[PDB]
Amino acid sequence: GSSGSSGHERVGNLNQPIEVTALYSFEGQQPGDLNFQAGDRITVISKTDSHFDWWEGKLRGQTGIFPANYVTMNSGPSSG
Repeated sequence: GSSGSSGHERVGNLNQPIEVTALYSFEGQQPGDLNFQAGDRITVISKTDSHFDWWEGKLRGQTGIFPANYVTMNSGPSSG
């Protein structure tokens, strides 16, 4: 419960996370990674402006890092 030194004071405004669909299955070799399967939607909480990099999302009430190349950005009608 009790905390020491923590906060969210950093550049970048995130009013809401992003939703991505795992294009392929993945198995986090480390405990800090994330475990998902082709189709499982991952809640992107902290990602970068690069597709060739690992992002941080949330799945099945979990959190970990994973390659963005294993997911895709799915959004509704941009014009409609």
